[PDB]
Amino acid sequence: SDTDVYTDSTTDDQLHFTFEDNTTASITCYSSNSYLCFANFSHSSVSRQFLGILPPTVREFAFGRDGSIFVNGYKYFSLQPIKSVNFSISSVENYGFWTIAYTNYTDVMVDVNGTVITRLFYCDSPL
Amino acid sequence: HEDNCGWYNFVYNNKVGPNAKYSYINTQNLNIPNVHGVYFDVREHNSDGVWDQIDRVGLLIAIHGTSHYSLLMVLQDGVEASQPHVAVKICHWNPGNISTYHQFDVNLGDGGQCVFNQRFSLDTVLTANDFYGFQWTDTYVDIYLGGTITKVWVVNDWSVVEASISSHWNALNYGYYIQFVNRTTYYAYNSTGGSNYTHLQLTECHTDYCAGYAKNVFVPIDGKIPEGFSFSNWFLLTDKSTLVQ
Amino acid sequence: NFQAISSSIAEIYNRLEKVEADAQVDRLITGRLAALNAYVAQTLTQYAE
Amino acid sequence: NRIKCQQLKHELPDGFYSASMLVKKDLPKTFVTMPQFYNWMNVTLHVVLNDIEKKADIILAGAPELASLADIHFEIAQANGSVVNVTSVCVQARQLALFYKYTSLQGLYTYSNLVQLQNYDCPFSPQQFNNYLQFETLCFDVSPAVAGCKWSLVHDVKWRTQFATITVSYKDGAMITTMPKAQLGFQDISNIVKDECTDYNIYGFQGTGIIRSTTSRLVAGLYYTSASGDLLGFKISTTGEIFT
Amino acid sequence: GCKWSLVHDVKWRTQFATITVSYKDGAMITTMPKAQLGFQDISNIVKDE
Amino acid sequence: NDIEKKADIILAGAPELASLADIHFEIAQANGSVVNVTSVCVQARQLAL
Ligand SMILES: *[C@@H]1O[C@H](CO)[C@@H](O[C@@H]2O[C@H](CO)[C@@H](O[C@@H]3O[C@H](CO[C@H]4O[C@H](CO)[C@@H](O)[C@H](O)[C@@H]4O)[C@@H](O)[C@H](O)[C@@H]3O)[C@H](O)[C@H]2NC(C)=O)[C@H](O)[C@H]1NC(C)=O
Ligand SMILES: *[C@@H]1O[C@H](CO)[C@@H](O[C@@H]2O[C@H](CO)[C@@H](O[C@@H]3O[C@H](CO[C@H]4O[C@H](CO)[C@@H](O)[C@H](O)[C@@H]4O)[C@@H](O)[C@H](O)[C@@H]3O)[C@H](O)[C@H]2NC(C)=O)[C@H](O)[C@H]1NC(C)=O
Ligand SMILES: *[C@@H]1O[C@H](CO)[C@@H](O[C@@H]2O[C@H](CO)[C@@H](O[C@@H]3O[C@H](CO)[C@@H](O)[C@H](O)[C@@H]3O)[C@H](O)[C@H]2NC(C)=O)[C@H](O)[C@H]1NC(C)=O
Ligand SMILES: *[C@@H]1O[C@H](CO)[C@@H](O[C@@H]2O[C@H](CO)[C@@H](O)[C@H](O)[C@H]2NC(C)=O)[C@H](O)[C@H]1NC(C)=O
Ligand SMILES: *[C@@H]1O[C@H](CO)[C@@H](O[C@@H]2O[C@H](CO)[C@@H](O)[C@H](O)[C@H]2NC(C)=O)[C@H](O)[C@H]1NC(C)=O
Ligand SMILES: *[C@@H]1O[C@H](CO)[C@@H](O[C@@H]2O[C@H](CO)[C@@H](O)[C@H](O)[C@H]2NC(C)=O)[C@H](O)[C@H]1NC(C)=O
Ligand SMILES: *[C@@H]1O[C@H](CO)[C@@H](O)[C@H](O)[C@H]1NC(C)=O
Ligand SMILES: *[C@@H]1O[C@H](CO)[C@@H](O)[C@H](O)[C@H]1NC(C)=O
Ligand SMILES: *[C@@H]1O[C@H](CO)[C@@H](O)[C@H](O)[C@H]1NC(C)=O
Ligand SMILES: *[C@@H]1O[C@H](CO)[C@@H](O)[C@H](O)[C@H]1NC(C)=O
Ligand SMILES: *[C@@H]1O[C@H](CO)[C@@H](O)[C@H](O)[C@H]1NC(C)=O
Ligand SMILES: *[C@@H]1O[C@H](CO)[C@@H](O)[C@H](O)[C@H]1NC(C)=O
Ligand SMILES: *[C@@H]1O[C@H](CO)[C@@H](O)[C@H](O)[C@H]1NC(C)=O
Repeated sequence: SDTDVYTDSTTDDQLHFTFEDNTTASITCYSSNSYLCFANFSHSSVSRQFLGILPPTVREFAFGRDGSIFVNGYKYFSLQPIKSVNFSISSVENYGFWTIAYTNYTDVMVDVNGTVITRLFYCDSPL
Repeated sequence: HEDNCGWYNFVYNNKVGPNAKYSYINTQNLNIPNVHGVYFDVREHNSDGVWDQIDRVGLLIAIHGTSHYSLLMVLQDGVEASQPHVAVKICHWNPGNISTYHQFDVNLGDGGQCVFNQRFSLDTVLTANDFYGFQWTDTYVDIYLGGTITKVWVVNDWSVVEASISSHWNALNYGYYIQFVNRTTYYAYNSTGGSNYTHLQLTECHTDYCAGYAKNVFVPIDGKIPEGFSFSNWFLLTDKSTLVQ
Repeated sequence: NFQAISSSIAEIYNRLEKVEADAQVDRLITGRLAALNAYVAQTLTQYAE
Repeated sequence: NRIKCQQLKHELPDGFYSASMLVKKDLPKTFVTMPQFYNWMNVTLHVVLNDIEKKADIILAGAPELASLADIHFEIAQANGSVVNVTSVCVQARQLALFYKYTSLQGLYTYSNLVQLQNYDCPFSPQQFNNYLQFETLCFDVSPAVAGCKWSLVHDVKWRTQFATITVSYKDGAMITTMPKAQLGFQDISNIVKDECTDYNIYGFQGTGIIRSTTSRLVAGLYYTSASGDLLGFKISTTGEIFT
Repeated sequence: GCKWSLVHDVKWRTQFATITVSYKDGAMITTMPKAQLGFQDISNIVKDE
Repeated sequence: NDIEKKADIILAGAPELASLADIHFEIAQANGSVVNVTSVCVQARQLAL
């Protein structure tokens, strides 16, 4: 929910994908706070396709390989098999760091209380 | 300069800070002051510094690399008025230089390549000295005006800051500090329960990656998130419906 | 959905007409009525025990 | 008396009897989906029957004989002025509606020669199709093409002999949503109706109930189900408020 | 019999024409993936694992 | 067929690809090359698709 100015005048991306076999998608966003976000499936911004509205308090992006784009948990829209991600975004804290994980699927238990994860537990040992 | 850093403790770090939390703040900021009345402060470095002034005299800062051809520059005036206001512009000019001594509402160039403009209200709420500077990295321009931090994404090929005071006073004194930062300093915020200096316990660090210990960074010891960890930012990923309990 | 379209009844009446939606919702009724008798007989086990 | 009719007894023993009320008949509708820029189509099915060679003995006509007198086409409406006819449109847009309009050539709109649609295999009848149904893909056809499920097309509404099917091809999804009455202009779909018993259609979930507004914020997905697949709450996307 | 579909856009699966197959269950016809030729015996009993 | 409809085949409608379609079963003869048919129906013992 970093809401700043985007004075590109270069038709910038703010999020750029590379699909399998050299195909480019480039999505951008704005604000109103709702999130107007459009797309391009081209080399330049030849048109615009309306994705949706992201809710005002975004605090997790998630890019699956097949094309899933999770936001806050929910799957908002699918896409193509992703090869690489070219990104430029920030956060409203100016304090510490983010985390960008590289992650595999694994069966676990979760503790949910008020729709947020309380305590995680793994399933790897036979016990 | 303990009190002056102690004033820097109060006003500058009251930008954002929530309660009961500590982090590892790294912003290229002050270490040792400078007072300058040369009125053409042509200095070339690698990031901005911060100025400081209480009296009612207009200011002007210009930020550029070399004189480019489409790479936009920064223009800014801090002028005293009924309310002391400040306008920042992002545009471009070939002609001119700041040996000026005029009045400066909007006075440097009508560049035909201009995209960003905003007239900010400087919050002169405190009677003590309050700091106002800027920062850029490579694509990423910072504003520290008044009560917030605002970000501009353009491009930064920037190494020449131009600062000047445009008035010929005969003989006046100015309580007036301005620095120019070309460094990579680090700090360590605290605010555990309140050390009552004002609310916190600062710590500058010497070299690298100090006792700040941001809880977001962990060590994936087995491929496994460590137990006893705030999941304020990790979610259950699904597509059908979320849980509640 | 006991061999029917969907597991909610108001979904069924907003796709089909009443002359043919009744056959689909009939499998919901007889399926769910058996689900009560599975519960009731388990309960009367415990009341007598 | 409703307790007595549920008890099959003219006299009840005194005690506790679970009773409720028949709810209502007319309820104001309510339809909430993810906001999208409107792109609404208007395709109509149009059947014209030749009645100029076979004046008043069309009720004696055999089944393939009406196929020569048939005229089946999809009048897809252009947004410029008039309409265009095709054989098998298959939709790429976001909102659409199927309308039906049969015309005899010489005022023959009596019971003994009609045409009306008939659900034969599809899990949705054609006269319910303009409700808020949700698909991923949807493509129509009039020929014996690629088989999805097929709709019938009957002549005598007493003696329902068939001409030719309208097969549809589809799979479930959320990109295509049917609309009955062309919500144009708005880049937001609406009619949250609060504090009364409504009929909702929320993100594909469906049913009747009372919707309120609350002051509690959950950082999660769109909606919140029970253990039985019923709606308990949902989040508007354009703002942050959630409903119950 | 039953029919297989044949789709164009693997995002937007519009169909051309089906490949219907006709069949009934039995043991005279067995599909093989990789053409076991030459042998008059089919094999690969794999023991103790 | 991609020779009349260079790079706008993604805008082609559903029956339009049916004219550009070419569906056949290349049944392999055991002598050398392959033969194309429209609808083979197998009499042999092992086969693969
Ligand atoms: C997390 O999950 C990922 C799955 O999405 C895991 O990625 C898999 O990683 C394994 C090991 O690197 C890959 O398997 C290897 O693939 C190479 C190349 O494959 C080709 O050749 C093999 C036969 O040699 C053939 O079976 C394949 O079909 C290809 O023809 C092989 O040389 C290796 O022998 C081995 O098969 C998986 O392919 C890969 N997933 C995919 C489909 O890319 C990742 O390892 C996981 N990380 C964890 C659990 O730590
Ligand atoms: C979906 O598309 C349908 C096909 O066009 C739409 O039906 C059209 O609705 C408009 C509403 O304005 C009609 O225009 C009116 O026509 C009547 C007289 O109708 C008769 O004469 C016209 C002469 O042009 C003829 O075209 C008709 O077929 C009738 O013979 C006028 O009295 C009104 O003032 C007005 O002009 C169209 O006539 C009508 N077309 C057809 C073929 O029915 C339908 O509204 C669309 N639905 C939507 C957008 O939800
Ligand atoms: C950006 O900042 C860095 C360091 O903060 C600049 O380094 C400057 O480096 C020179 C050495 O090349 C330092 O000068 C030294 O000065 C002493 C005193 O006369 C002299 O005895 C040594 O032999 C040497 O000359 C200089 O102090 C240091 N300056 C600063 C700003 O700390 C770097 O030059 C800066 N970027 C610029 C302006 O190019
Ligand atoms: C985790 O769940 C428990 C159980 O619902 C929550 O405990 C409730 O907390 C509120 C405020 O602290 C009290 O008013 C309730 O009475 C508590 N419930 C019970 C049964 O005593 C707890 O708040 C949840 N944790 C969260 C939301 O962070
Ligand atoms: C504008 O004028 C100032 C002041 O004359 C120039 O600043 C000088 O820059 C040179 C080269 O970097 C230094 O050696 C001098 O010490 C600076 N100050 C003075 C007083 O000369 C500045 O370069 C000029 N900018 C132009 C002409 O574009
Ligand atoms: C900030 O200062 C506080 C004390 O004013 C530190 O709190 C102590 O932290 C250590 C571990 O680092 C604990 O063992 C002590 O019990 C804490 N004291 C209290 C008051 O409980 C705090 O750690 C400092 N900041 C950080 C994160 O190092
Ligand atoms: C580019 O795409 C082609 C096919 O689209 C692929 O074979 C190749 O690996 C891609 N990457 C390159 C050339 O780096
Ligand atoms: C992707 O990132 C690389 C490295 O930052 C950059 O050179 C390239 O231009 C980017 N691609 C885009 C913006 O399409
Ligand atoms: C710290 O001391 C100051 C006195 O200047 C007091 O106002 C403040 O409330 C104290 N904070 C705590 C947490 O006790
Ligand atoms: C709409 O445009 C089509 C051509 O694309 C034209 O044939 C038709 O007459 C137009 N209709 C009106 C009334 O504008
Ligand atoms: C549309 O109607 C015209 C006029 O009768 C007819 O000639 C044409 O064949 C029709 N087109 C289709 C695709 O049915
Ligand atoms: C196989 O035999 C057929 C005739 O039965 C002949 O047409 C074909 O060319 C032969 N192929 C080879 C390569 O022997
Ligand atoms: C086999 O291919 C030839 C060459 O294109 C063609 O002429 C012939 O019609 C095909 N036969 C069948 C049965 O498809």
